[PDB]
Amino acid sequence: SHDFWDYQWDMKYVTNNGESYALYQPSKKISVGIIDSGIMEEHPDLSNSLGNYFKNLVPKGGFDNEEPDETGNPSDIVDKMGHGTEVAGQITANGNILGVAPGITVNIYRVFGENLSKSEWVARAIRRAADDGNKVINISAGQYLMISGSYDDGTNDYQEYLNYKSAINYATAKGSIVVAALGNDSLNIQDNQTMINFLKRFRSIKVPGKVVDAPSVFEDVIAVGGIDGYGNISDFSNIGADAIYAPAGTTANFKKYGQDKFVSQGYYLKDWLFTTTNTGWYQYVYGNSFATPKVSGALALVVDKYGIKNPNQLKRFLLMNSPEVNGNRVLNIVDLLNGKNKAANNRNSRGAVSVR
Repeated sequence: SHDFWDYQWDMKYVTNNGESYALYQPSKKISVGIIDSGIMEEHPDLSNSLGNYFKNLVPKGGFDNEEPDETGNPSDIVDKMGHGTEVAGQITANGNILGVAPGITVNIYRVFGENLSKSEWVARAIRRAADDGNKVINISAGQYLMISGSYDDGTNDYQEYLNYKSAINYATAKGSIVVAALGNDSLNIQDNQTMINFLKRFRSIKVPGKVVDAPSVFEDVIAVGGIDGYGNISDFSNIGADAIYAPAGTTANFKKYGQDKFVSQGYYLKDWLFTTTNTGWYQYVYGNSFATPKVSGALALVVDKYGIKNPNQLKRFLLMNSPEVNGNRVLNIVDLLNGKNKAANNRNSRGAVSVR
């Protein structure tokens, strides 16, 4: 039935080795809107999960006209990268691998072509996903914004921040919750000097100001970081005191041993996670982009099971029913379902949204 379940250490971790699946089966009324690189609709583990709502938000020419292949056709949600298909599998795969919520409806909002994205596109996608009735919206992508102080040009990134804020407020008004990946840069988001030092590698800063990891920073958003198979924060994961963590894997052994040994000695089997990709088959991946959908799918199960209509109530419920490992709240779907407690230009250039 599920040939590759045994490879899914990360799914076993959050489901109590499959226990959660038997506890609840979602209706067709709930969906997750996936704001990402699109999807391979014909993937055998995913095709039966596809909902009826979708939109391509990538403009003609893609990221600042570097992508002549991007047409701007609003119906073109094909995944050219793999990332969106990999994220989707974590939510809803129902076949050779299992997502957290197998077969739950997913609707697809494409904001990447083959490289980078823009907050303008992501904000439009958030609004569209909310308008289409997706009560949970997954954003496995982000960017750092310096929202005070100034770059050499005298400005900062506050306008982009405000544009996200408006979109998120709108989603909230519509009754949707947004779940977003923390970055994979090993940054404690509360340590501003360290974030400034990071930005100085990629930007020209004149007067340092407050740096945020957006859109995960917003109070109403559920920020998701990564743990490895030991339950420790992933080496690559940013750290947020108000985040929840779920399995994202680790690059610690890759970095120590190098690619040849990483592969030949099988480190990837436990260090990286096995998911659906746009070949029609599978790939090992890592990153907070793959923790985020575990939380999104779990939240969608809760929304459906308990008929939770208030997103404010929903976040409170999640945090109260997520156990602590080493001082960090981690996703546990059995606990959540049981609900014991009732409620040069670069990837980090200004304006560049990147996958996590």
